[PDB]
Amino acid sequence: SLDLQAGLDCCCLALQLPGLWSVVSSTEFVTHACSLIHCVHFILEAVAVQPGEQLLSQNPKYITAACEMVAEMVESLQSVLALGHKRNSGVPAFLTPLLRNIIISLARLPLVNSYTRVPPLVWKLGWSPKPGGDFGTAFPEIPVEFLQEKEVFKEFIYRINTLGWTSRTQFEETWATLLGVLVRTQINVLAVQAITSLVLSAMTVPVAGNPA
Amino acid sequence: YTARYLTLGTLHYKC
Amino acid sequence: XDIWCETNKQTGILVLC
Amino acid sequence: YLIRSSFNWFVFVEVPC
Amino acid sequence: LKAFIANLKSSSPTIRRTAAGSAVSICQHSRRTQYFYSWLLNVLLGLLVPVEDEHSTLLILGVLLTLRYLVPLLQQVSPSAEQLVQVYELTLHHTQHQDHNVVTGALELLQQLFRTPPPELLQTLTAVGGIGQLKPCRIKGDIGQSTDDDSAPLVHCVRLLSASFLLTGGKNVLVPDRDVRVSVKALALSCVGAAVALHPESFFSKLYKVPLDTTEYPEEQYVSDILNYIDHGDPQVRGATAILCGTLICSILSRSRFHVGDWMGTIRTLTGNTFSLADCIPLLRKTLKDESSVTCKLACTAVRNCVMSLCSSSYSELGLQLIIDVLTLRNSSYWLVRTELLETLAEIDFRLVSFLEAKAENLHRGAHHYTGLLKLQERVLNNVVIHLLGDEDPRVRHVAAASLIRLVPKLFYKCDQGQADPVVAVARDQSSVYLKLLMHETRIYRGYNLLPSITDVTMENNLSRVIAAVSHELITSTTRALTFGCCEALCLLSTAFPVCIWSLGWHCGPPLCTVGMATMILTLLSSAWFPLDLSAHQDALILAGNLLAASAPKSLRSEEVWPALGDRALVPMVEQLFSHLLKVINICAHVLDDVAPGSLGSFYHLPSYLKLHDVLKATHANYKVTLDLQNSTEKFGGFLRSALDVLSQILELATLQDIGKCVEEILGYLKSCFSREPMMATVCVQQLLKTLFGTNLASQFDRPGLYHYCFMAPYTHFTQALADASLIHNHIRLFEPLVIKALKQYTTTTCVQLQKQVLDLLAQLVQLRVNYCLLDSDQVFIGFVLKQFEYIEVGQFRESEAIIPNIFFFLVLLSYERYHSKQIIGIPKIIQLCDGIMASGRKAVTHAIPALQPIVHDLFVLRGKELETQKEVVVSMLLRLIQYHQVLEMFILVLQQCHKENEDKWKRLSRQIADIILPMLAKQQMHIDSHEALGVLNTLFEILAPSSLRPVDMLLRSMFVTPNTMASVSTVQLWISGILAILRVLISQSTEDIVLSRIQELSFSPYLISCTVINRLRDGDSNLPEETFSRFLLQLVGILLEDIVTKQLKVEMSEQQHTFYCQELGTLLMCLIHIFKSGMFRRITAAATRLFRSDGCGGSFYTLDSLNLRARSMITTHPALVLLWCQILLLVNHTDYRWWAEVQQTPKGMCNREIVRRGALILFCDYVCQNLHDSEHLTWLIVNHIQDLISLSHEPPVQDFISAVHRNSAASGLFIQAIQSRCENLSTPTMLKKTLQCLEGIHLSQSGAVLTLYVDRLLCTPFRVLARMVDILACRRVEM
Amino acid sequence: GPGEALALTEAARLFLRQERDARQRLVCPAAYGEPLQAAASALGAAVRLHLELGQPAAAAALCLELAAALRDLGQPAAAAGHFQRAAQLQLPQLPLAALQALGEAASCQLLARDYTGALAVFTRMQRLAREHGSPAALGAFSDVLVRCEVSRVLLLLLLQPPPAKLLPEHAQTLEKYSWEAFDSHGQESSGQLPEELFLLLQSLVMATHEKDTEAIKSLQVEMWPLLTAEQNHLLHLVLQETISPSGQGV
Repeated sequence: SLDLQAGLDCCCLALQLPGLWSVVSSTEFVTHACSLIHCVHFILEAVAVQPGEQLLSQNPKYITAACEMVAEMVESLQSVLALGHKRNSGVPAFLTPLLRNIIISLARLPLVNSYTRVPPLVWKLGWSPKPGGDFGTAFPEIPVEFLQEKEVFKEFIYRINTLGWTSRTQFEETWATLLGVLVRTQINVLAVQAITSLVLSAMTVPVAGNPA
Repeated sequence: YTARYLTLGTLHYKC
Repeated sequence: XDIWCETNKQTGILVLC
Repeated sequence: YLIRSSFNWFVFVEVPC
Repeated sequence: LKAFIANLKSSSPTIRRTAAGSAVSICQHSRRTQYFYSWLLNVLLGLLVPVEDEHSTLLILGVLLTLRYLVPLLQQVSPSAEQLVQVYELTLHHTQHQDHNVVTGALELLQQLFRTPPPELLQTLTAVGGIGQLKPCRIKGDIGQSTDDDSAPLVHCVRLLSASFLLTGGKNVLVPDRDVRVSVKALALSCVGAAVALHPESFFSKLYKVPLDTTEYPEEQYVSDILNYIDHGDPQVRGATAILCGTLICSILSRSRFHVGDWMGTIRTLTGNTFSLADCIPLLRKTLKDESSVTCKLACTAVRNCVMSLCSSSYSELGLQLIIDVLTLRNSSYWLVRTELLETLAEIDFRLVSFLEAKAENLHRGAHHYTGLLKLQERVLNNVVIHLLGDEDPRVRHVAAASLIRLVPKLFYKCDQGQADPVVAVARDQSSVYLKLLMHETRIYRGYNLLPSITDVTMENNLSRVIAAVSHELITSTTRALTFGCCEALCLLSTAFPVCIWSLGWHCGPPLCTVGMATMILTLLSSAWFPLDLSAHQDALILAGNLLAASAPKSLRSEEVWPALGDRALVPMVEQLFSHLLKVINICAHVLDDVAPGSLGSFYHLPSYLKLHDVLKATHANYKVTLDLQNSTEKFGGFLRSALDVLSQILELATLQDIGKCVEEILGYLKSCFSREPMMATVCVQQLLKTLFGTNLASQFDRPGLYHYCFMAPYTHFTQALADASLIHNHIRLFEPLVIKALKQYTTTTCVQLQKQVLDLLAQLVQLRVNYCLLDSDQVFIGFVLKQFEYIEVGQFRESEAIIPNIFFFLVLLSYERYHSKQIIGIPKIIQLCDGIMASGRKAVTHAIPALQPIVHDLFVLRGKELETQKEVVVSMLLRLIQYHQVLEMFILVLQQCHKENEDKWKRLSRQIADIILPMLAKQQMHIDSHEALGVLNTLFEILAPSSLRPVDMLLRSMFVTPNTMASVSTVQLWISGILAILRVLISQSTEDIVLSRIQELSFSPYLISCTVINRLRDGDSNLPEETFSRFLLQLVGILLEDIVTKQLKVEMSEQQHTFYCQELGTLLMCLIHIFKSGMFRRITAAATRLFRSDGCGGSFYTLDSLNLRARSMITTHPALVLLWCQILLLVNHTDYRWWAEVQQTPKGMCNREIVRRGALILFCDYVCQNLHDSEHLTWLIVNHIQDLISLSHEPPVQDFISAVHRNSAASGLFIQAIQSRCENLSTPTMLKKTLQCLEGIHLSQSGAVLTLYVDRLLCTPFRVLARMVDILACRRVEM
Repeated sequence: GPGEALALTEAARLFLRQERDARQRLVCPAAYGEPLQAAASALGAAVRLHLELGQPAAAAALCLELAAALRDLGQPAAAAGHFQRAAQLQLPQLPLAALQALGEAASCQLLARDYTGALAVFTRMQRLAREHGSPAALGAFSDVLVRCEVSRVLLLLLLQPPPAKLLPEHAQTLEKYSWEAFDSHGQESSGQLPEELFLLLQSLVMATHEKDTEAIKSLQVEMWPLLTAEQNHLLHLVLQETISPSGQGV
């Protein structure tokens, strides 16, 4: 247990420091970033998930696997990695805050961040743009016509609040997205709460917009 | 095709 | 319906002993 | 051997052997 | 029937369906049911039997459908095998018809022929030459014929179905869906599955008996290519292929006795099949993950058919893999997949799963290297079964509650007092049925129990944990559905495990017999929403009444309200329930009378009860305008019934000062409720009389292990039994209207359950001293009851089995003294009614025996030349029925009563009974093919005067007999049952020299049941006394072993017959153990020791090696019987390693093999302790079995063996050397602990050797508690 | 009366669903708990009402619902207080329900790092389980005793109370896993625990007597499959406080 803790303390702390972050958030380190994602998902399932259960209720195929693993882990922060929740009872409490902080930080990598921001219900509605960037994974931001779906908007709000924003460009893009929902009372209330959360996220002290 | 039975006879089917 | 009705006989009374 | 310290239940002390 | 057969040619499918249904139904409800089935089968085959003539397609469909409705009624003059093979042959013919609507009708008929096979057809279709011993066609070669001699008809049938509909003759090719429709492909796959269930080797056939041309077909195709339909586009075809896998897996594991590699090896040499049993499991696994819910439901049904036989086999890991892979289906959208999972999980024995889980290592890891355990029981119990009590569908909750009750007996938990490990838990289960002893020997309401219950601790512990889990979910319930499901589950649990019997399972703490969670259930019926669900509400009332009834014999006394309650903490609970019951019964009284609402039952001022009135008014309003008179689930009647039942239960705690202010209000309610529920209202009137007359409970009060379960406890219980074998009322006028309603209702109804209750009411009224001659004004009701016997005798009174015993009890009471105006009926007349129903009616065990039981109990316990004459007439009536065990129980009573009143009458009657019984036993005329009947006969022989059995000649001439045949199981069982009954008399009431002298003076031959006699009797073709006796018993062992091993499981015998063979063998082997182990039969023991060493006198008798080949085959299937055989082998000194190295699995899984492996080593340890003068068996156990001796070192005989090793210097030296050559397997914490507990006492002359082992091997471990124990033992050895 | 109580449960659960949306489903940084303050005030009036209506088991249900909410919403200290209020209201009438509530309070004190408080709740449970469930216990109470035994031993190895706070019940529990004299084996099991788990606990308690940290590290990986995840957290804290002691400022 001290050795799981030593490896995961290092992963957690190295991703919190901007000079180590900017090494792993780069093209030269894509296979290293994919290993961090594979290893964390593997350690999490080997501890938390019994045989016959599930965690929830062109580019090399390891790249696509990394996007799916981080999206599933960011979903698990509601349920399996929510400290003291009824589905956390298989995770020992010393691994929970490390795995939370690691998962939020891995979801901010350029490699996976565009994918992870998409609510999983929009892939089920059949949205399928061709990605294109340094890694072959840069999706667009979600079309505002999907954010009229109350569930898709709550699921989008969860992901932007959980991950924060990685740049001024991303803050301005989520600002433009949320304003586009104001121009039904329930989506107005959700957008008023979402825009409040967004602007208040600029007030976080060491690094603005980084919840980790 | 041809079959044979005990209580029925020997019978023929058109292949 | 019953046989008391059907044969025009009165029904009984209960008493101890 | 070791023996229990009398001043603390969790502490043990050596005795000559 | 002629009027409906005429419609079987109609163009309308509806007219044909009405005709087919009406025809079989008229036969089914006729008097001569078997004659009319034969007549209908004559007409139906007559309509098609000149098969060369082209018949109308409409008539073919009408006749095939009528046969399909008829064949379940043939499952049981009578239908003959020749007539039944004509149905089968005619079915095979119509599968080749041009019109595939006739092919559908023929495959549907064939599916009923295989789902419910008539027994003569079943024997024929599985026998090795069975029939031969009496758009266009796709068949492109020789598939054999139905009349062949070389193979069973089902081999041809599976080839025909396969070649017509599934296989082209070309390897791995599916037949097009345009050539044969998917409905026909699904029917054909399922007909093959139903054939494979009867005869598995039909699946392994090469499709064609002679090859097709080798230019078009370069490889031969096997029938097993039908498993390629698992990847087909249609859901029902994939699912039917998964069902085929499940049936195939199950059947191979039943037809082989889990000896799969031997059976598959034979089939592989005959056929050339490279196919494996393991190949089916990935087909089940992929189909549980199907995209279609209908395929998924069928893959779940396939796992329900094979999971437990996989767990019992050499493929038991694949059994665990299937249990894991079904758990994901708890999350299914389809309710029929959820209920199939719940029914699947309810089949699983978690003791066997716990054994398999403990042996598994890598299986705990799954696909993803998981850390921790599978915890399958905890996940099934909590995450599936109790989780689905919260399901929004009531149908899933109902199934989950039933599945939970089936699971309580099957749960395993660590640290249980009754079973320390799951191998002991499985062993005690398997021993419990086959080693059951042969033994025998004002009414309180249900849910009360005054006597000490002697409950099983393991079952109380399992129940305690289940009730705690269901009560936790009820407390923390955030959803209405989960509250309802937990109340249904607790209500049903309180029925299947009554609270008054299982008081420690139901203990939450409150009275420190129990009241469980009664306050928690009472909170629900005061809440604002829960009372308005009538199903959950009636479940709460039943559960509340059961929990408050279970306090009684510790809560009863001897304050002014509820005086009988001494535990005054329960009075609030009882007053709450009782006032609730009177309010809800008054709501029903208002709704049934249509009187609008506006003192304990008064409710017009309570909003919660006014809502309940409007729910119940609405439920009754739908009943008023409908006519479903058989519907048992009608919620108003169901609710009212449960309220009257729970009121009837709580009235056992009441006395006249509780009810006396209140009875006229209750009778007013019952007067309104009577027309809707007359029977439960009559039960309430009876309890309300028991409270007025002081006749109710409130007014009439004042370490075990494998050696233990497999041998020592059965043996001790048997030997002890053989040793014991040698020894104010002005209120009555309030009830008058309701009694007159009950009397009137008896004369109009046909409900035998109402009539039974009105007779119980009148019987209670004459016991309570009511004047019958004023109640029945002119003998009108008794006249009507006597008129009912005319219809009961002639067989015109439908369910008369239920009414007979209550009429006879009522007539017996009404005969007493010369009370009232005159004696209404006499015992001479009651005897004439009973001899009337006995003369020529239907079966004695349902008609004449229930009539006798009241009369015998009165005249011999409770009721002088007229009386003694009538008693002698009852004995002549009993002797006319003596073949039935229920009248042997009546003879036990008359013998026990005459033994106390007059010994010379008891001697005379006991001689008269023994002189009738022993000829009947000799001729198999006694109905003793049952464990209960054999136990009753065993008890009668203890209760007869011992002078009746005194010269043993009559016992010997009844025992040393052959049956008329050995071709039928019923005959063999009756014969062996009579022998076991007589053998028990000889070994308990007589002595060896008495029996052996009378055997020699009557010249019995050992050749009485030689192998030549046995073999001819199986075809149906009807010098010391100790050697004669030992040959007879040792031949019966071979007969039982052959019938248990060889006889096919469902074809040749019933499941009840299979267990009775095993119970007969268990009884026989327990006798042989008492003969050889007691020392009281020394000549018979010496003779048996000679016989077990002999050749078979040539071919004349079973040899020891042939008896062992059958007993070795039973290891995988009957481990409790095999351990009794091991015990006999040691008692006759058979110590050859050709047996012992096999049963002990000596080196050079299956749970039943482990039970035999451990039990055999324990029994061999118990032998060598009696043989310490012999060195070889001491050495052999140590050298070959050191690990097993250490693991089993807690069993008393193995403990005694280890203490014998400590007393011997050379043996202690070998023990250390054997530990030194296995210490790497002993390094586990529990095994190192057991090893050091063995080494502590090792012999003083070996102290340098054991000390060398400590420092070299055992002192260096992370287990500090053990390294300290090694240090201490090592210090003691240097001090020594 | 019961209808007013029902309506207050629904009106409390409304604010509590509203709190769960903001806190758990949206993870809103601006989610200061105005709905939670409204839910706790609503149930405060409703618990007063159910206790004036004299039905403690119906007040304890509200306390369990609020305790579970405060735990899910990341406030385990406030949850542990409401679980102990539920337990106290159940205990005169439903001893198993009270043990279940105290078990959740002990889990909440462990989440809140209140290990001396968790130790005291497990001791209260092990007493009540012997008092109502009995020396062999009935199966439901036996599973509670087995939890309390293993949890108390690891908490006592973590905290190591001075002679002033080694209560008779702590000393009595620990001596089963310990040696009385220089030639004693240590005590044999009463059959409370599986033999393998009992031998590993005795080995752990003995490895902490003789300061064998390599043995504690070996016993930590060996016990991992046998423990609940909560107990694996306790055993992690024993190995952590063994290698890096708290209270030194380093």
